[PDB]
Amino acid sequence: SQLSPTELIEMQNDLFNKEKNRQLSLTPRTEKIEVKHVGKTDPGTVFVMNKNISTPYSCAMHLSEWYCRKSILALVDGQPWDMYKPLTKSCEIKFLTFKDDDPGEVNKAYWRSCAMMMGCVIERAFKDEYVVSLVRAPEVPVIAGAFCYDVVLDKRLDEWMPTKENLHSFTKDARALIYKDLPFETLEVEAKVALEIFQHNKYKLDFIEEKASQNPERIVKLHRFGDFIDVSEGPLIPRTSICFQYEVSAVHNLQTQSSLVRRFQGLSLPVHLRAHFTIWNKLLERSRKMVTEDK
Amino acid sequence: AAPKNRRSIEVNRCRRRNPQKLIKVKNNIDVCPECGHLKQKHILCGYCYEKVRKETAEIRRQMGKQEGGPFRAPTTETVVLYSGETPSEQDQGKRIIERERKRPSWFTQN
Amino acid sequence: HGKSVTWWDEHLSEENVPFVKQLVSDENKAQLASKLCPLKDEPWPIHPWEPGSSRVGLIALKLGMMPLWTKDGQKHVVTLLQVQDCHVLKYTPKENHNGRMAALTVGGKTVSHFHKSASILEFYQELGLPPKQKVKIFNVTENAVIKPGTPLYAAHFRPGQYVDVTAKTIGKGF
Amino acid sequence: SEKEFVEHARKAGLVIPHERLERPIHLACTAGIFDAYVPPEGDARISSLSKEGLAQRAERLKKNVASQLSIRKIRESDPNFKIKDFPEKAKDIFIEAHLCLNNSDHDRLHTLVTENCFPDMVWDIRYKTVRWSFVESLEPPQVVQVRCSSLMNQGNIYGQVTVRMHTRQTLAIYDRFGRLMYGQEDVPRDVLEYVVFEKHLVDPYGSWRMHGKIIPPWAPPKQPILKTVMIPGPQLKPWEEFEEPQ
Amino acid sequence: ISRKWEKKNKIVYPPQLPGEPRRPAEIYHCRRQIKYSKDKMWYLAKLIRGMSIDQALAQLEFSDKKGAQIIKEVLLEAQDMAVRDHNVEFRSNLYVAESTSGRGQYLKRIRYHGRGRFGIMEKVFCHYFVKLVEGPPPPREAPKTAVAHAREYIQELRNRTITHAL
Amino acid sequence: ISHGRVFRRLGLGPESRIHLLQNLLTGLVRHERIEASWARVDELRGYAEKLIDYGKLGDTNERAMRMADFWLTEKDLIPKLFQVLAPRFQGQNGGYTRMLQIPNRNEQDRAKMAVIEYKGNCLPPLPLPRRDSNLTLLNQLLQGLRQDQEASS
Ligand SMILES: [Mg+2]
Ligand SMILES: [Mg+2]
Ligand SMILES: [Mg+2]
Ligand SMILES: [Mg+2]
Ligand SMILES: [Mg+2]
Ligand SMILES: [Mg+2]
Ligand SMILES: [Mg+2]
Ligand SMILES: [Zn+2]
Repeated sequence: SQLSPTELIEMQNDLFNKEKNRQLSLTPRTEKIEVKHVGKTDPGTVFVMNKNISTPYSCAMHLSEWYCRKSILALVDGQPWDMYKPLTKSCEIKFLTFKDDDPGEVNKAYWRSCAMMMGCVIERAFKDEYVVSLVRAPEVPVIAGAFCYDVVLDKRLDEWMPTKENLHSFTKDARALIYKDLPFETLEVEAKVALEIFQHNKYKLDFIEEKASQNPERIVKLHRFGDFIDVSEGPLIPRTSICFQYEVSAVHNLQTQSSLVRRFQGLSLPVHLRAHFTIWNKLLERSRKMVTEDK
Repeated sequence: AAPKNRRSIEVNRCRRRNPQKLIKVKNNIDVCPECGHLKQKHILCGYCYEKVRKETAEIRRQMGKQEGGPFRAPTTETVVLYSGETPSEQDQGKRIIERERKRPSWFTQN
Repeated sequence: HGKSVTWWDEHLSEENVPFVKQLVSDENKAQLASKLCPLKDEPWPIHPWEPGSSRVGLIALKLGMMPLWTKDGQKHVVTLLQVQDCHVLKYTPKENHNGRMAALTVGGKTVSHFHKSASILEFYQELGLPPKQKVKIFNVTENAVIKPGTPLYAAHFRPGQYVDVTAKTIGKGF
Repeated sequence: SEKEFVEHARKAGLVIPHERLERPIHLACTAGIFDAYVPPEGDARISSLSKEGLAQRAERLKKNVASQLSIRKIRESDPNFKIKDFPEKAKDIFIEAHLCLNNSDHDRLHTLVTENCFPDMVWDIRYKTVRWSFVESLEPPQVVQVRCSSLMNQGNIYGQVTVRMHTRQTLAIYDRFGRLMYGQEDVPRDVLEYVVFEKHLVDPYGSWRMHGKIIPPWAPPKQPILKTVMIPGPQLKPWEEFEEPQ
Repeated sequence: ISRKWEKKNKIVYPPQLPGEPRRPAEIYHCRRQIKYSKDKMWYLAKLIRGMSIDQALAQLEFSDKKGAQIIKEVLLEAQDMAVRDHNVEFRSNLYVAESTSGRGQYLKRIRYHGRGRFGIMEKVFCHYFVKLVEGPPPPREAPKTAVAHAREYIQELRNRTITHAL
Repeated sequence: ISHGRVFRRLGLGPESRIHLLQNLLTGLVRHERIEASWARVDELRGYAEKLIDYGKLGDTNERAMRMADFWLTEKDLIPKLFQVLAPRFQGQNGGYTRMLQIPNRNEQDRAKMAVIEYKGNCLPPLPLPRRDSNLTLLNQLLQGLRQDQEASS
């Protein structure tokens, strides 16, 4: 198909908004749900929220600004939940921060979110004369050097390793994305509709089908911030501006008998947990090394 | 010495609102992880310490009733036991303080 | 964004505070010991002495005082000045500093990385040396230029020479 | 130098001043309701039946002994009183009383509603803006029961009439800043009420005044509010620990 | 005496037509006859201008001034009015739009020095005024950049006309 | 010019300085946890550290008994020092007491308070500032360096 980069982004935004309106129209009347706060700090608090339009961030706004800024992931019952995905049914809520003794759930979400930011920067950095295909964001533990994102480039761009300036160019663009405040939007979209969003990308269609096989309902999760739409597993941090230190470490080559995937690795730290300059440089060097963990 | 002329309000406003004389903001305010109240980074929580101080007063009040004299002090170690507990083998040979309330969560038995 | 103040030890766990101290300490010894070959790391050319030439001074630490006696029986008091860590930091061309003599920069004793500015730490990272306490500017002629990063020792001064001393005096307040 | 402050306001009451009133306080209407009518739980479904609802309500009027005695008491105290014409007068009073709140006219409302009913419909909406309208009446009003009380202290007799009305209304409450608060404007919601009226019989004037509003216990819950509320948790003193009821 | 700040809460605006921008809430509250002085109270009021209610309370929590506790009580009781008397949800979504300190009624006394002399002593009373507006706090203005100064100066040189020309 | 002066001027002079610390030290021994002004508590820490050192000397040493006689103004605390505090502290050398900054006193003076206590006291623990757990995001990244460093070296 003959679609310019501006048009294909506009088409996806139109499709995503159309799906969002359909979900809102499925609830004709505002329904009141009673949410009991089971957090350690303020037990016994009962919230009376609206169905499918009230997010846990709006739930946190009732308490104080401290819950608005410290909280990252909300715990609906026993399931992790984003702070911008609207609630569905009456349940119990708990807020998890970095300072908690078990930030493992929050650490995984932050690592996933930073990978998505790199994909947006990589996709909209190459010239339109080259084709960029985003494959996926492999799940690597935080104990590893850094988060990695897999990108397939053009065939005529096979013999090209980015230079130091080119690697730093991605970081500057990422920081510009950090400078503007863009919330993360989570939407549940049916599998066939998701295939329409990523029609151009062959690899994304395969990723959607694989994810849809794990759920009997053929339901997938889509996350959008700004004008970029991507499919990812698990929740994400509520706000883009949570990241403070961001850097693209280096690239690596993984050659398969069918295609070549470029592995972009970068290391980031949040505002709350920013480190010293001496410690940051030590951690940055370890991020240069190859990361190999898929299954 | 005495002033020569009345200070104009224009001069007074400059002096009374100088950045030095203004109140400086504090950027070291944090929420206490245990109780969720406010405290500074280098200062113990006011609410949590007040919780401990009230309990400490009750324990000391019980000790006073166990030593009537003003110059009576134990020659051995002291162990505090709450309701539903009995002294251990390592705790024998020490004075026992009994409290009716249930053992608080923050207090840890050894 | 009212970002809260932070320090290096704020977010470090008890199991990592000793590790970080070990990590920085080992880097200092490796960096200092790698500069101990000034004439084996391609130094700048050395020119013969000429009249009116000026040499490079040092930065030392004042230990204390001792009495000293000469062969004629007189008594003198000497001050013990120790050179702990002295390295030339940067070289300024003749026409960019004064227009008559070049400037050579000399650092002080080693200090901790965790209490210096971002620019100061970044400057030393490029050179590959631990941060210094005090930095002074020396006026040196073009025939006595030293490649930055060359260590200096107390043997730079031979006995029998007359030297100057510049330092902040004892502050007695108001 | 010897100047001090005055005007400290406090409200103190004692039994002695209340018992020394030269003229006793005159009450236009009684405070409470003598008896609360208990409608059957099936009225939500009988209301859709025309013949069954009218016939059953008619029998209840003609079979109650106490109600018929009260009706005769009103007739003896004041002639030219008809039960049949009462609901039409009651229906018009109900419409006029609420339209007064729309226009915020308290002078007319005092004649329509009684002393015990005025604070309930005025206190909460004092600084707000409400818009109430009447569109349709699906079922004509019927008289439920009539009761009377004889206070031998002064011989005052009050006649309470309970009327069941099925009303179609459009309620919308606006915030003092002009933003919508409770309901929309174009939705004709169906509502059922048991309005209790009251008239002073000894008084030669004796206007018919609305006394109270009875809501059945099984009535459907009202439409949800637009604003989100939070119930605060139990305030805890430092020496008290939280306990979770189950 | 004058009491007009209290009466600002009784203003009823006409209902807004659909499609108009949402009107932010405005809450007026004050306390009369505070024993604290007028000038000392002003510094506390200047501190909390333009900040959200949650961080305004945090700053006044640890302030050592006697009036810090007085102002914190005023803000807390004004917040309850906003969420109950007014239809303001998200009790943390308020910012202090305006705060100031006025002077109350003084009591005159006699202060003794010696040699039979005296001086008039003025017992000091002050008022506190606070206005809370629903919404995030406005962003503080940054200093003019280098381009901003150059643009104004070039514009100024372009406005020049021949004085007493014709 | 106060160069090199490690002591502080308290009370009505050098003699009143000792007596003020004499009463505080007596309260610290009997109760094992007292709170006072931060400046006065800081001075009291030095004496409390060395008083235990005199206790370790023994009940028979004459100098220790005379030194404890002056500081323990209440005479029923001397047996406690040589039979409770001293036997308890045998392992550590200088970690006898803790000092933490209590928030300012809720009074007019608004003094800077501090809490001083002995190790292993029979009282509820103070809310000590707990460090971040090793599971934090920053700690996890640093632990990766340690595992890799120990794997090669
Ligand atoms: Mg000095
Ligand atoms: Mg006299
Ligand atoms: Mg005068
Ligand atoms: Mg005066
Ligand atoms: Mg000193
Ligand atoms: Mg003094
Ligand atoms: Mg000290
Ligand atoms: Zn606390």
